[PDB]
Amino acid sequence: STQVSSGQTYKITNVKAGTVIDLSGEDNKSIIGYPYHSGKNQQWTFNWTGKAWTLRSASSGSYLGIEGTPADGTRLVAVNDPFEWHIWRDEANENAFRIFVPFTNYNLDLSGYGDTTPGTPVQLWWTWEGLHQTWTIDRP
Ligand SMILES: OC[C@H]1O[C@@H](O)[C@H](O)[C@@H](O)[C@H]1O
Repeated sequence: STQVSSGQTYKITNVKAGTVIDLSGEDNKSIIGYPYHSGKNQQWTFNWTGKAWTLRSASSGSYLGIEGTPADGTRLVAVNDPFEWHIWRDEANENAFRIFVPFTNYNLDLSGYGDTTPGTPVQLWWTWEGLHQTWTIDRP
């Protein structure tokens, strides 16, 4: 297994689609599912703040975050300030994780029920059993 460790850098792979969380090279802002090609924009440095994880783009130094109120369909975006996440192991595949906005029922969701199309947005969605809401955190 791969330990998630503060100060280490990982790729984050959708269990259903097999694409990774990718900071779009089109705008350096939008967070999308894209096939892994060892891009620095596909690599995220994890830091434990004492209470939560922050995920920093290896390419841009922006953090993985959101803007405005968590809801179904809230887009993930690059943000300037560290944004705190909580991770919980999944029930269907216990080597995988669900990644939540703290104190909410909203977790990362690869949109369109895990569409494999490159560029598919990564968003928040209310937690439910679909495997497109589950992610492995892997060595780059
Ligand atoms: O169109 C989006 C794509 O842009 C490319 O430049 C980048 O290498 C990919 O990882 C992906 O972000």
